[PDB]
Amino acid sequence: SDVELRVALPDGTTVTVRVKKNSTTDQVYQAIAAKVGMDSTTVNYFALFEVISHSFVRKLAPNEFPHKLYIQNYTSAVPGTCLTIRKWLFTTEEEILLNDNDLAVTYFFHQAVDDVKKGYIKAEEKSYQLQKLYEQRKMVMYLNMLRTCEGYNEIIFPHCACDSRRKGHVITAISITHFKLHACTEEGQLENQVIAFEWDEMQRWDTDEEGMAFCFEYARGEKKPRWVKIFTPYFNYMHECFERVFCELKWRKEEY
Amino acid sequence: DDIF
Repeated sequence: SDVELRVALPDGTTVTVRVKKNSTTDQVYQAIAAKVGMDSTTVNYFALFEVISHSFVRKLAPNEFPHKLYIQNYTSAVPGTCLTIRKWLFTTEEEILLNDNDLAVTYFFHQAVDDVKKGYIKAEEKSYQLQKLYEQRKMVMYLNMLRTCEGYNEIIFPHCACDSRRKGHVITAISITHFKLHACTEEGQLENQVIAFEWDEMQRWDTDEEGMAFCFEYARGEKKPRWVKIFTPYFNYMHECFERVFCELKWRKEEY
Repeated sequence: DDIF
């Protein structure tokens, strides 16, 4: 049938692609990557996401149909589209290897600036020095500095209920270094406690479609393995994050 | 119970 799809890019522009109506996310993604000029190396570093809210975007699963999501969230107004291209990478050294690829650097740079604006990357103490690199468009230098801040390449999920808290919610934060749960109220106001699970402690993990839950079983210190249920509507994205983190850990090619 |  062939239909139109608009997708937002990290530099704040959008691209339009013609695709078959029933294209799945990877087919749309490859059509976009070719159109914007990604090569065989760079294409592995980005993915298709849906804008859920101002503060959260969720990765499209392989069995989704991006045209369905597009039409369903479409209006005559709406600043663009709910589909967006974002980086999909937890290991920051792999992206340092791309400092000589203009496309990658540009996309990494624009998404990082927006991720600072939104609070994901805690860059406050060097806000001025980053701002002058931003002003001079010293993109690699800006990124080389920013990659040393807290929250670079961390996925933060919206607060939700957890079966291992009597009262209150958790905000989960997934990075290459560990899986973190931040305690907060049922409103989403940060309490002040943080549990940090090492990936080595992770025994198994799973989803519960019926119960709308992501589950993980951890073994800590010396105690018996235990299951924790996080009641997030984004259990499939969370599950994809675990799969991706262990993949990047196996293929880690650096001691630092 | 609570891990928190």
